[PDB]
Amino acid sequence: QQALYRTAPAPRTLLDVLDATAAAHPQAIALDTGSEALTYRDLCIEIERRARQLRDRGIGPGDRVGVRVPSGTAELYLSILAVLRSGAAYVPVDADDPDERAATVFREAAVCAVLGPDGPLPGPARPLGDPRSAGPQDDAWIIFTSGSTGAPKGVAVSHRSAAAFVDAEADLFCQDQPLGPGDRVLAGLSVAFDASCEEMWLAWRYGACLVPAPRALVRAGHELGPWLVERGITVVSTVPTLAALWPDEAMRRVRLLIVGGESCPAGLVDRFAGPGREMWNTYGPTETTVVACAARLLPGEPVRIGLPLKGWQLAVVDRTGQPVPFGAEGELLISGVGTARYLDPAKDAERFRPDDALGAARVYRTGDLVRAEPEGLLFVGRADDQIKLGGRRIELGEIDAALAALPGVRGAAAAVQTTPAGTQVLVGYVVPEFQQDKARALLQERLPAQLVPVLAEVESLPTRTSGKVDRKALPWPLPSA
Ligand SMILES: NCCCC[C@H](N)C(=O)OP(=O)(O)OC[C@H]1O[C@@H](n2cnc3c(N)ncnc32)[C@H](O)[C@@H]1O
Repeated sequence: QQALYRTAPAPRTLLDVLDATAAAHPQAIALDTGSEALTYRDLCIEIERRARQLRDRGIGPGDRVGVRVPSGTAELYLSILAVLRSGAAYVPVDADDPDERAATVFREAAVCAVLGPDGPLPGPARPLGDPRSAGPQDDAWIIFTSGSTGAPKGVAVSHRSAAAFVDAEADLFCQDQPLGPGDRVLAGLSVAFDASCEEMWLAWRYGACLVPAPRALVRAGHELGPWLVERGITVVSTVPTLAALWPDEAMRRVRLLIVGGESCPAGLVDRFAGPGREMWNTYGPTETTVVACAARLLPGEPVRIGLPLKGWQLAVVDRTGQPVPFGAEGELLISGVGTARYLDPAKDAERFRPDDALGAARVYRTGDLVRAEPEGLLFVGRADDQIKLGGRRIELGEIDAALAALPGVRGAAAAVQTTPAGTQVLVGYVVPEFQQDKARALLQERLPAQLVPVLAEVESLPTRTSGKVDRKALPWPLPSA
């Protein structure tokens, strides 16, 4: 019973966080889109004018309000804050997602309204008219996580959890030179993906300024670089597949780089970590509020996912459910202040259960394999529903890493594909900065024959709405184009 990581946090709401910042930094720039540039004082005024409209419709605690507003716009973030201010919880769907996914989420969340680009629209449910403002027990957001084999499911996160996450991160990044007025935070992640909550509060927890960018820009590295320099961005939170394809010097003047959501390739550390830039790995399921553990990424060190945030508790366990010893691998379990819940009672019953190991009623079973060391966890891969090639269980991450390690490759992803006749091919998709016949030879020296993937060059790797790699979207079968 050695792989247990424990921690000791003051409960409050996200409105408490914003209002404390606004009180301390009333004249600092909170939100900056070029067109509009709002001090914290004017941000609150604009928030209140929008929240008043929602209250007039009866929206308050207990209500769920959809948000479907284009990225990179002031109104997107003003609308989210307006919902929170009114005491309701917001339910974000990316504007560029399909209308079909949007209808599913809003129906499944039972929203009483959705904020569209030209004003409020109807929601399947009706507001409940509670006049109170939110307390820590009230939901702040409901974010859908795609899952692992089924359809995406709604995760409801309380203000207490969301605030605990934001306050936890205030003890983590840049302790030597804290975030504050003068820092300028990119907001480029989809609001449907809860890492965008990290973006938002990396500004609003400290009196720094949020600088939204449209999602398309974040996927276009040659255009993003000049834009970040122009905007004076100092803080970037992103996803490895996105950043992999960015121009190397697209992070100059960025002093805090955070990656999360999928495995951070060793090469990204080599590209960005060093004196004058804190680079951090962050790991966490939507089910335990954005981030559960983090590690500084430094050159010459293995990539770790790290140690728990203040309020999170981690256990690594065998099949038996008992904690493994240091050096061993096991499934990661998470409890503490960040554990959320599923909307669907049945889904909640199978993922949140008591576990004697951590001694808590609600423990989230992540389904992730990790290796436990006293200085931090190392991510391994799936603990269940593992990819099969033929009949053999394989870990894609090891193939991803071997492809990324090739000379002349900026980014790579593997996939087990099914041929039209119904057999299987392991394919390695590679974005060259590269000689194919010579890359294959290197793969043959480092991988068992059955794990040497068929190589395919591609100009970029497709991403999901969150920014993680979209393996289903990689080209297949392989054109000679
Ligand atoms: N900076 C904020 C980051 C927040 C990430 C977000 N909460 C999230 O990813 O949540 P989900 O979209 O629900 O899926 C979580 C699952 O993705 C994998 N994962 C997340 N971070 C990872 C990391 N740093 N390294 C390797 N794998 C990671 C895990 O399989 C994890 O179960």
